[PDB]
Amino acid sequence: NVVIKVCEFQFCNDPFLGVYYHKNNKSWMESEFRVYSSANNCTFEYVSQ
Amino acid sequence: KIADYNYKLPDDFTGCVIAWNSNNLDSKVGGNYNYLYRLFRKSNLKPFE
Amino acid sequence: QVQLVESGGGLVQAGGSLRLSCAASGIIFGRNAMGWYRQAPGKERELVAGITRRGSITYYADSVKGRFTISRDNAKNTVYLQMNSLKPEDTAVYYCAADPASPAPGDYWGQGTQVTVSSGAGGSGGSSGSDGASGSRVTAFSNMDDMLQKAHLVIEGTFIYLRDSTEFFIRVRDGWKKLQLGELIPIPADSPPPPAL
Amino acid sequence: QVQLVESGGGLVQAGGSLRLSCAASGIIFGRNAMGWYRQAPGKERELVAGITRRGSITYYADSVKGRFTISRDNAKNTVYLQMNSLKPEDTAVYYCAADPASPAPGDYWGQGTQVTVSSGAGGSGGSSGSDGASGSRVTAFSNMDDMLQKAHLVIEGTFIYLRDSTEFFIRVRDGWKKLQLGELIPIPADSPPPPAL
Amino acid sequence: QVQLVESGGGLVQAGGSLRLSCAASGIIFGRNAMGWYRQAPGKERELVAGITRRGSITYYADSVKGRFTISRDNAKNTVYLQMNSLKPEDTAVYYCAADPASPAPGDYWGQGTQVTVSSGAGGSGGSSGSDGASGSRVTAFSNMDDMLQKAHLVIEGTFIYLRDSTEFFIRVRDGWKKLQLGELIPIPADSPPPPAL
Repeated sequence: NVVIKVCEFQFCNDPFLGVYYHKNNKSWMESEFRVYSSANNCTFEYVSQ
Repeated sequence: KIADYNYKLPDDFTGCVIAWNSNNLDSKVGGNYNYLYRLFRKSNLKPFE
Repeated sequence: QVQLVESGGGLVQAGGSLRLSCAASGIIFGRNAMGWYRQAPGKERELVAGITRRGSITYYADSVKGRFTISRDNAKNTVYLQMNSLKPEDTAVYYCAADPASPAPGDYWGQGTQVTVSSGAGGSGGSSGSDGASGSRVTAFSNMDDMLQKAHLVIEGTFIYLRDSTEFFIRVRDGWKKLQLGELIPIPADSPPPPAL
Repeated sequence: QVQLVESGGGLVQAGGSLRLSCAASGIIFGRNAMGWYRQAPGKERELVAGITRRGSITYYADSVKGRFTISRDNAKNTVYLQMNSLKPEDTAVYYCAADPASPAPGDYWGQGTQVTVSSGAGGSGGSSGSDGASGSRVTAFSNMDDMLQKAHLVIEGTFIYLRDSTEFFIRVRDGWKKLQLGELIPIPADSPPPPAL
Repeated sequence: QVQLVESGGGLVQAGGSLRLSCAASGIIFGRNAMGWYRQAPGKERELVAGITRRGSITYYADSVKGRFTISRDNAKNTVYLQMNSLKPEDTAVYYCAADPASPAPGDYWGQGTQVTVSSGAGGSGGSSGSDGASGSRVTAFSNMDDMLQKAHLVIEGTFIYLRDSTEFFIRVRDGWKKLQLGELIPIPADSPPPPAL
């Protein structure tokens, strides 16, 4: 299911989860926000999951 | 300063704007900093960035 | 019209009577008759009873949800709303507004008062505590916390009430000052009838 | 236009001279002419006299039978208004003004002052309409009686302007906050000092 | 927009830094941050420098350089404006405001501040950038010395606040009230409890 969320996210040439769902995930309705520079404040108007 | 940007009240709007005269409730508008959009741009300006 | 001030209410049992007090702008308060409007689906924005300007002809909507009295005295009038023979269905948040008026939630012509025709609950704890109505003066906030915690976008010189403290204060350089009181006169709708001057 | 302070006038016999007293408003003070208006409760405001600045050139209307004289000081500005050769027919309520003006009770110049010529009594005759006996006792307060009695007939929270003291009083949530007393500093029409401020 | 609140400025030396503080309306406060506009009789009004929210990255024109830094602390929700590596060419009247828009020459934003670098050509209270707007109800004057102007015209019944000295007056009939305000209550730090009513 489609998660549309706005906060300070990251993606790079070495993702931390970006490994093909053979043996990983196959569902995760949570965003990747384990790695962030911090001291931000996630706030939203509307999100959906 | 706001008529000229983003949302005005277009004819194709799905909603009502209700305003009335009350002197109740002040401040707490300047708490936004996770909502900012461009003035000068070279990369265009998409509504409500 | 917006800007109703409600009082009275509280925890009452069925039957008996309950009188509500109010204050409002002259477009409402000064009317010889004001009625009942309330919010809470099942009896929603219904005016079901009232009484004449003079005489004692009491009327009601064929729903028979009581026969209430509009207390008025054609001798410097203000209106008090007297409800008689309260039924369980008369539990709601009430506005004290003129008869054709329709105060309702979505914009809130004041915050109303709670009438509970049973024990417990009440207007945020027994109907004795906080919760103001609206401003009057050029700007006002509600509670001490309303101001104190996020009134820093307030520009010097702004004249502001706290009508949940009755505080009269002015934004001055990096803080506030109080006016407080120089003289105290009792609350409106005290005894409008004998000063018939 | 609103506010002009008049005094002087009184009972004279035909002939002589009569002067008015006035703390002359910019409405009329700064005009090329400041002379007279007059009215009677039988007839609406009429032009009486005006003047051309500098010189001996005055004009007066047939609204009066007098030969009234206006003089001005063109440095440390003040206007000398003196009536001359008053006839019985000149009995009227006087105001200071030029020929043109925008009078109205909404553009009140207060009460003015009554001039009577060979009446041998005070009063305001030559009537067709009313001006009653003025009085006091009004929703937009004009007395202390009002401050106490009618304070109860208004909404909680408003600034009340007392037009007979030009003071603001404040009705607040669950009481009153009277403003403190102070200094009585008299009003000139004008005085040289402003460019040094 | 207008009636901006500023602190800091005066005489500094070339090099170093100068940190200014400002608070303002949501219109200014909520935008990128607050940067600088400056003008001097020998310098055209220009937008100096700005920021796209806190980071290492800030921007400035090549008409006026300087690796100026703009930041917001959380201890007090204000905006700190820091100018680094100042030169005598930086002596100007400054206004601390957000980069979009610009003060009109037919308007005046807040009081401003004067900054002079290695001279002393500014930082003179009573002049431009130390003479401007702040809040009021009906009118305001900068001082008693200024307020006097109402004693040099027939004019009364004015709700007066001395926006630049935080003092409370009423201009009443032949006088001014000189009204008491109580103690200064300092502005606290931001914390979110208000939607708790």
